[PDB]
Amino acid sequence: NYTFRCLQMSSFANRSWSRTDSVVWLGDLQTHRWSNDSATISFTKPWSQGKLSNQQWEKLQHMFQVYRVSFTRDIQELVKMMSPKEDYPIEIQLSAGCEMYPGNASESFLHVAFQGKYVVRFWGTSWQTVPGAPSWLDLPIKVLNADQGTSATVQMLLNDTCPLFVRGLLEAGKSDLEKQEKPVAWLSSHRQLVCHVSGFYPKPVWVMWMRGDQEQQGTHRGDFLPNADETWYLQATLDVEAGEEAGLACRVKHSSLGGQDIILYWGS
Amino acid sequence: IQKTPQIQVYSRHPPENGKPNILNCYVTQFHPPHIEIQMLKNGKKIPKVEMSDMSFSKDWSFYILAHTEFTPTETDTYACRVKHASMAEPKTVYWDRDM
Ligand SMILES: *[C@@H]1O[C@H](CO[C@@H]2O[C@@H](C)[C@@H](O)[C@@H](O)[C@@H]2O)[C@@H](O[C@@H]2O[C@H](CO)[C@@H](O[C@@H]3O[C@H](CO[C@H]4O[C@H](CO)[C@@H](O)[C@H](O)[C@@H]4O)[C@@H](O)[C@H](O[C@H]4O[C@H](CO)[C@@H](O)[C@H](O)[C@@H]4O)[C@@H]3O)[C@H](O)[C@H]2NC(C)=O)[C@H](O)[C@H]1NC(C)=O
Ligand SMILES: *[C@@H]1O[C@H](CO)[C@@H](O[C@@H]2O[C@H](CO)[C@@H](O[C@@H]3O[C@H](CO)[C@@H](O)[C@H](O[C@H]4O[C@H](CO)[C@@H](O)[C@H](O)[C@@H]4O[C@H]4O[C@H](CO)[C@@H](O)[C@H](O)[C@@H]4O)[C@@H]3O)[C@H](O)[C@H]2NC(C)=O)[C@H](O)[C@H]1NC(C)=O
Ligand SMILES: CCCCCCCCCCCCCC[C@@H](O)[C@@H](O)[C@H](CO[C@H]1O[C@H](CO)[C@H](O)[C@H](O)[C@H]1O)NC(=O)CCCCCCCc1ccccc1
Ligand SMILES: CCCCCCCCCCCCCCCC(=O)O
Ligand SMILES: *[C@@H]1O[C@H](CO)[C@@H](O)[C@H](O)[C@H]1NC(C)=O
Repeated sequence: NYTFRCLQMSSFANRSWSRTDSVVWLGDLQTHRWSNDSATISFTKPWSQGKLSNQQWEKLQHMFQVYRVSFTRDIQELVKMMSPKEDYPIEIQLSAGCEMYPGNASESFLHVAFQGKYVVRFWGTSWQTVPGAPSWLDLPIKVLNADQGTSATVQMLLNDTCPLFVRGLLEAGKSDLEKQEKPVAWLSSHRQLVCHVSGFYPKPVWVMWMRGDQEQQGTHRGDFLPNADETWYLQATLDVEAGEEAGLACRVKHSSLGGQDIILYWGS
Repeated sequence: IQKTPQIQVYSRHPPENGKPNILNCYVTQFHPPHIEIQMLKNGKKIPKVEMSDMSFSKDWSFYILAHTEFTPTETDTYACRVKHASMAEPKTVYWDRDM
């Protein structure tokens, strides 16, 4: 499975100041950024244009360029119309994209948050407020739903452009998406033994404290933390009574290793 | 509502004294997105810090990764200090020397 998500974050400080920035991820790899400071959308991979031609990329870019300006004017008009009922500062986030599953199946989504809380999605052929959203959003959403050209464009982008473009990305970016990078591991520290595993890709990994062939139950897996070179970091910890650390080992299984696990012995 | 940043500090390679490495400061779970992050060597701001683009998670909270080259040794401390509207004072997290 691979999820493609286009993430926009817009900040409106007051009448005269706002900014919009976006990033785009395929799975856990970044493919684009679009800075407010930038007139155009920047590539973060050699394959960020997927299989689109220079000309079809420009037209897709053109559409976003018009949308970014339209979006900013629309929110600034909405706040004037509502004023002073809805004060600045305002934060709007949008997450949109599609999940590519087994076979050639896919599902798309477009969710919108306001001040950090999910309020609106696009679903089927229309914009909707989600239950619990403030009721002042109903009227602006009704108005946006009257805009048939926007609705048709959004349905196209969600139902068609997205999975098409991501199929081109998955082909074009194959060598990066299927890359294998090997973890290195190291130990540190009743007390708490820590096994640190860093530099692996892709994300799935198995890390466990072992005595011999027996997995130690009290093993706690930490959160997955990113490195800055598109690899992952994880700690597994085990609280052990003082003395009883001899005979313990950290074991790491990962796709990149073959079936040559890393085994690191405490006190070794 | 504001959400307070969490800060995790950890090294790219096993920290071995005298060996050049990379120190990461991962800052997560915060809102709103305006934030200032510094990395500190002996309590002083480290000049060349690189930052990822800000992004956000499924729950809508923001995150960002800062990183800097560093050489651990047993006479230097390292930290990550964050200033955010959610806190009255900057919050500083020291590298625990192991991570
Ligand atoms: C794009 O795909 C849309 C479906 O995909 C979902 O939403 C998109 C945005 C992505 O996020 C995707 O991954 C999602 O899974 C698709 O939307 C569908 O469009 C058709 C019409 O174009 C809708 O049909 C109308 O349905 C209603 C009934 O709707 C209600 O009940 C159904 C279940 O029975 C629910 O699914 C709905 O949510 C509602 O609860 C009918 O009343 C209506 O019939 C009347 O009108 C037609 C004329 O159009 C007449 O011929 C009929 O006889 C009636 O007069 C329609 O049948 C469908 O509901 C909608 N799906 C959803 C979930 O809303 C969209 O059309 C695609 N656009 C393009 C360009 O491809
Ligand atoms: C995110 O990106 C958006 C989209 O680009 C940015 O939006 C644009 O922002 C610019 C600059 O703020 C704005 O241009 C201004 O229009 C003003 C009126 O609306 C003009 O009056 C103003 O001109 C002055 O500043 C220019 C330098 O930028 C000077 O070249 C010019 O000579 C003028 O300078 C006089 O007046 C200024 C004060 O404006 C003063 O400080 C000087 O001393 C001098 O006296 C600008 O041209 C665009 O219209 C916006 N474009 C849009 C909205 O499509 C947005 O600002 C970005 N956000 C952030 C935070 O970076
Ligand atoms: C204060 C809290 C508010 C909560 C936020 C509400 C959710 C708002 C979502 C609004 C999105 C669209 C904004 C812009 C639109 O309103 C239109 O102005 C604008 C221009 O419309 C004119 O030109 C078009 C030509 O293409 C059509 O002909 C249309 O009929 C005509 O009216 N329409 C368009 O630009 C259509 C394309 C819209 C794409 C939306 C992409 C969203 C996204 C981006 C990045 C990451 C994730 C998601
Ligand atoms: C419906 C809005 C987003 C969904 C777009 C479907 C994918 C088309 C491929 C676009 C690649 C980069 C677009 C990013 C533009 C932006 O962030 O505003
Ligand atoms: C709006 O907020 C900006 C950015 O926070 C701030 O610098 C300024 O006070 C405001 N700008 C204007 C033109 O009032």
